[PDB]
Amino acid sequence: MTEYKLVVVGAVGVGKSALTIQLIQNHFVDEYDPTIEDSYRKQVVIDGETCLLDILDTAGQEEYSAMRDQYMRTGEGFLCVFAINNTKSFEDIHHYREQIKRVKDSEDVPMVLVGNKCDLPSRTVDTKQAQDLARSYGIPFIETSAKTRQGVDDAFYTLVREIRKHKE
Amino acid sequence: MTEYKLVVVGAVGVGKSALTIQLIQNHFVDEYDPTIEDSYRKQVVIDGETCLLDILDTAGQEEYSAMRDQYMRTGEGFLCVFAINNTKSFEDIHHYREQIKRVKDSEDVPMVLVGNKCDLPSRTVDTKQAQDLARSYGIPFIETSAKTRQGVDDAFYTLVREIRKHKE
Amino acid sequence: MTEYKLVVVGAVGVGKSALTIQLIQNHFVDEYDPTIEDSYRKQVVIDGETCLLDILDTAGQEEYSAMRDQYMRTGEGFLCVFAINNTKSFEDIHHYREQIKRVKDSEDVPMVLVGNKCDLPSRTVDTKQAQDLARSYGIPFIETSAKTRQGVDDAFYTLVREIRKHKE
Amino acid sequence: MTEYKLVVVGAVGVGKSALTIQLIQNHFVDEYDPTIEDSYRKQVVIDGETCLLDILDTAGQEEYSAMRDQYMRTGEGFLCVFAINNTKSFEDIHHYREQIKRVKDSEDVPMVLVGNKCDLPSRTVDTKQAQDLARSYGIPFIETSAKTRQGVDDAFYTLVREIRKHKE
Amino acid sequence: MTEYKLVVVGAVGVGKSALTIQLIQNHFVDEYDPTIEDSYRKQVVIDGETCLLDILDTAGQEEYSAMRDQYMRTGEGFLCVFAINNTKSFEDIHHYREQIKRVKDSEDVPMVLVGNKCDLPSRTVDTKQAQDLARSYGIPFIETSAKTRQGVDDAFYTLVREIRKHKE
Amino acid sequence: EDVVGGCC
Amino acid sequence: EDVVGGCC
Ligand SMILES: Nc1nc2c(ncn2[C@@H]2O[C@H](COP(=O)(O)OP(=O)(O)O)[C@@H](O)[C@H]2O)c(=O)[nH]1
Ligand SMILES: Nc1nc2c(ncn2[C@@H]2O[C@H](COP(=O)(O)OP(=O)(O)O)[C@@H](O)[C@H]2O)c(=O)[nH]1
Ligand SMILES: Nc1nc2c(ncn2[C@@H]2O[C@H](COP(=O)(O)OP(=O)(O)O)[C@@H](O)[C@H]2O)c(=O)[nH]1
Ligand SMILES: Nc1nc2c(ncn2[C@@H]2O[C@H](COP(=O)(O)OP(=O)(O)O)[C@@H](O)[C@H]2O)c(=O)[nH]1
Ligand SMILES: Nc1nc2c(ncn2[C@@H]2O[C@H](COP(=O)(O)OP(=O)(O)O)[C@@H](O)[C@H]2O)c(=O)[nH]1
Ligand SMILES: [Mg+2]
Ligand SMILES: [Mg+2]
Ligand SMILES: [Mg+2]
Ligand SMILES: [Mg+2]
Ligand SMILES: [Mg+2]
Repeated sequence: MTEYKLVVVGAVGVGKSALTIQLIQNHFVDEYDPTIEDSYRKQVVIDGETCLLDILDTAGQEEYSAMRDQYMRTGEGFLCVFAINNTKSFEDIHHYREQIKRVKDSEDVPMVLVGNKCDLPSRTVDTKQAQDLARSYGIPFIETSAKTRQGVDDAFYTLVREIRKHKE
Repeated sequence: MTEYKLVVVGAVGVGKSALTIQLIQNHFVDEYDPTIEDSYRKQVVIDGETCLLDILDTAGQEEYSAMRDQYMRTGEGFLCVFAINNTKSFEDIHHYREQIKRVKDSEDVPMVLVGNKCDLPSRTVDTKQAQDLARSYGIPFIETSAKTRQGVDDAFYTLVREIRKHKE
Repeated sequence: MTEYKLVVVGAVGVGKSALTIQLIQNHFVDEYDPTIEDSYRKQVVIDGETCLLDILDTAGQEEYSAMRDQYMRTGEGFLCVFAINNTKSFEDIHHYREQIKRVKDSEDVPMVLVGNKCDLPSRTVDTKQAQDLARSYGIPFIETSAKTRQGVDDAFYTLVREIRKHKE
Repeated sequence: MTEYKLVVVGAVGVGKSALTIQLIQNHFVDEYDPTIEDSYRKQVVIDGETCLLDILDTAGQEEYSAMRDQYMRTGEGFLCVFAINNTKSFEDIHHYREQIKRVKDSEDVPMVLVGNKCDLPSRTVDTKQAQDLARSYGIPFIETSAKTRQGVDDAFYTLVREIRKHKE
Repeated sequence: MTEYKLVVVGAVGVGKSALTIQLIQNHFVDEYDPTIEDSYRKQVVIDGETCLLDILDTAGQEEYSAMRDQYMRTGEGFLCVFAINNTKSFEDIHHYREQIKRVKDSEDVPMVLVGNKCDLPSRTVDTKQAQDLARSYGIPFIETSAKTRQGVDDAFYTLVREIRKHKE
Repeated sequence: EDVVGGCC
Repeated sequence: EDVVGGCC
C-alpha cells in the first residue's frame, strides 16, 4: 500500500504546521508551538489512486529524533515553504533546497516550492519571483493559504505526483 | 470644541515618534527612546476648522497601562506607519490593521496608511504596492518624511478628515 | 447640593491664598501667612446649578495636615497657579501637574492653568507661552488678578465645568 | 513728545475701567473692582503724531487721592461714559459735565460723550438721544464696545484730537 | 587610542549628571545626588575614529578634589549646559564660559552650548536666544533631552569634533 | 486583544 | 461588565 513520505521544510512561522494540520485535520491552527516537530498520516485519493501520506512537519529543532533522521534520509518529497508576505522566508528557500540536495546527494529530488499565506493583502514576494525560482529548479510552484485551504490539497498532491514520476 | 484622538501605531523605528514630534514641536528627533509611549496635544486649523489633536505615540510596550487600554478603545483614528525602506514594517501593517479592527470591533475605523522616510533613496516598498494595500483597505495612503516634514501635516490632517467623515 | 473639591497649587507667593480669599470673601489680602494651609467653602450658582465649592488653599509647609492629604486624594480639580511676572513660578507648573497626575494616578485630572497678577505692568510670561502650555495639556488657561478680581470667579467656575464634564 | 492727560468719568459699571484697560492692555477685563481708581500710560501714534496718553480711570471714590484732585484740575480732556443699555447712566451724564465745568471753571473743556456696551442687543438709550445730547454740548459722540474693541481707539484718540484743537 | 577629556559644567540640576549617565549607561536617572562629582569613560566611534571619552560630571561643590582640579586644567572641551525651562541656568552660561576661558587662559576653548530638558513643555528659554548666544561665541548649540536621549550622542560627539579641529 | 493577550 | 462586558 503506497506510502508517500513528505517532509515540510521552511523558515519558522511560514505555516508548515498550519498547512499540515489543514491537510490532515481540516482546520486552521493560529498557535502551533514553533518547536514541535510531529508526523502525521492521512489516507487520501489522488487521481483515483488511494495512498497513505506520511508527513513530517519540521520545526527545525536540533535535538535528535531517530524518526527525523530517518525522515530526511528516506523523505521522498519536500515541500519548500515560504510566506508570500515574508521576504526573508523566500531568501531562505535556496538554503533549504541546498540542504535537501546534500542529504539526498542528488540534483533530482521531488520538491514543490510553496508560497503560503496567499490570503494576505500585504504581499512582498511577487509570484513571478517565485515562479522564476521554481523554474530554475525545475519544480512546481504552488500558492497556498492554510487559512482558506486554498491550494492545500494541491500542494501536497503535487508533491505526490512529483514522487510518482520520480519513482517511475 | 472638537478633539480628535489619534493613535500612531507601527513597527519599532518606522518613525512614529519622529512624526508625532515633528507635528507637535516642529523639529526632527533622530533619537527618541524606542520604548517611550507618550501623549501629545496641539491646537491646529484644518480646512478652516480649529480642532484639538490628542495623539498617542505608541511604543509597543507589553506593559499594561490602563491609559493605553482606554486609548485603543477610545482612539478615533489610527495612523498605521511603515518605513518605505523597511519591508518588514510594511508586512507588519496587516497585523496592525487587524488588531485595530478587533479592538474597535468594526470594519470601518478611520485609518491612514503612512509610508514614512520618503526622503530616503533606498526605497524597498514601492508606492504602488502601498497604494494597492491602502486601496484594498479603502483608506488613504500618504507618503511622509519626518525629517523634511514632507506630508506630515497631511498624514495627521487626513486622519482627522477620515474621522470627520465617519462621525458625519 | 453637589460639592466640588478644588485644590489650589503653585509656587509660594503666586497668590493661591489671595485668589481663594478673593473668591470666598470678596477682598484682596495684602498679607496671608505663606505657611497657612486651610480649606474654605462657598455656595455658588454655576450655569444655573447651585453647588458647594470646597477649596483647599495649599501652602506646602513641612507640617502635614490630614485635611490636605485627604484633599490631594479626594480633590476633584486643581488650579495650577503661576504669576505672570514670575518666570520661575511658570517653570514650576510642570512639576505641579506631574505631582497631581501621580496623586490621582490619572492622565485625565480636571485642571485649569491660572496666570495670576494680570493687573501688573511687569509681565515676564507672555500669554501665548501660557496658552501653549495649557493647550499642550488640553486644559483651559485663565488670566486672573486677585487684586482687581479679574477672572476670579472664572478660574474657579471653569474648573467646576471641567469636573462636571469629567464626571459625566 | 506731547503728553495728554485724559480723565474717564461716568456712572459705576458703565465700563470706564474696561475701556481704559482695552486701550492700554488690549484685552477685555471681566472683573475690574468698581472702587479701584488707577492711572495708565501708553505711547500711541495718533495721525502720525507720537504722543503719551496719561489716563485717569475714575472709580467715583469720594476718598481723597492727591493724584485724583490734581487730575481733575490738570485733566485736559474728559471721556463722559454711559452704557447704551443703562438709562440711568445716560441721565447722569449731565451731572458729570456740570461737575467738570465747575472743576475746570470753564465751559470749553475738551470732552467726548461715549456710549459704551454697543455690542449689546438690549439697547435702551437710542443713538439719536445721545447724538442730540452731544450736539447740545457741541462735543463728539462715539459708540464703543470695550468687549469687541469697537470705537475704543476712536474714543480716546478723538478726545486727544479735541485737546489738540483746544490747545491750537 | 585618543582620549578626549570633556568637562560638563552648568547650574545645579540642569541635567549634567542625567546627560552624562545617559551617554555612558544609556538610561535616565530620576535621582542622582546633585553634589556627586564623578568621572566616566566610554569608548565610542565618532566619524570612524574610535576614541575614549573621559568625562568629568561637575557638581560644583566648593570642595576640592584633586581629580576636578586636574580636569579643569587638562579638560579639552566643555559642555556648557542649561535647562530650557530654567531661565537662571541660561543666565549663568556666560559666567561658565568666562571661568573656562580663565582656567585655560585662552579665548579658544572647544565648547558646546547645550539646552537640556527639551522634552519639557514648560520652555522659558527660546531656541533663538540660545542660538544667538552660541553664535556670538562661535560655538555649536545643541538641544538635548536626557530623558528621551534626543541629541545626547550629538552633544558629546560635537564637542569631540570641536576638539579635533582645535588640536589639528 | 490585549485583554486575552493571546488567550486562545 | 461594560467594556470587557460579555467579552473576556
Ligand atoms: N493567512 C494565512 N495565515 C497562515 C497560513 N499558514 C499559517 N498562517 C498563520 O501564521 C501561523 C502559521 O503557522 P505555524 O505553525 O506557526 O508555521 P510553521 O512553523 O512554518 O509550521 C499561524 O499563526 C497562523 O495563524 C496561510 O496559508 N495563510
Ligand atoms: N529618513 C528618515 N528617518 C526617520 C524619519 N522619521 C524618523 N526617522 C528615524 O527613525 C528613528 C526612530 O523614530 P521613532 O519614532 O522613535 O520609532 P517608532 O517607535 O517606530 O515611531 C529615529 O532614529 C529617527 O531619526 C523620516 O521621516 N525619514
Ligand atoms: N497683582 C496681583 N497680586 C497678587 C495677586 N494675588 C496675590 N497677590 C500679592 O502677592 C503676594 C503673595 O500672595 P499669596 O496669596 O501669599 O501667594 P501664595 O503663597 O501663592 O498664596 C501677596 O502679598 C499679595 O499682595 C493677584 O491676583 N494679582
Ligand atoms: N456687554 C458688555 N459688557 C461690558 C462692556 N464694557 C464693560 N462691560 C462689563 O460690565 C461689567 C461690570 O462693569 P465694569 O466694566 O467693571 O464697570 P466699572 O467698575 O464702573 O468700570 C463687567 O462684566 C464688564 O466686563 C461692553 O462694552 N459690553
Ligand atoms: N525631564 C527632564 N529632566 C532632566 C533632563 N536633564 C536632566 N534632568 C533632571 O535633572 C535633575 C537633577 O539633574 P542632575 O543631572 O543631578 O544635574 P547636575 O547635578 O546639575 O549635574 C533630575 O531630577 C532629572 O529629573 C531632561 O532632558 N528632561
Ligand atoms: Mg511550527
Ligand atoms: Mg515612541
Ligand atoms: Mg499660600
Ligand atoms: Mg471704575
Ligand atoms: Mg549632579
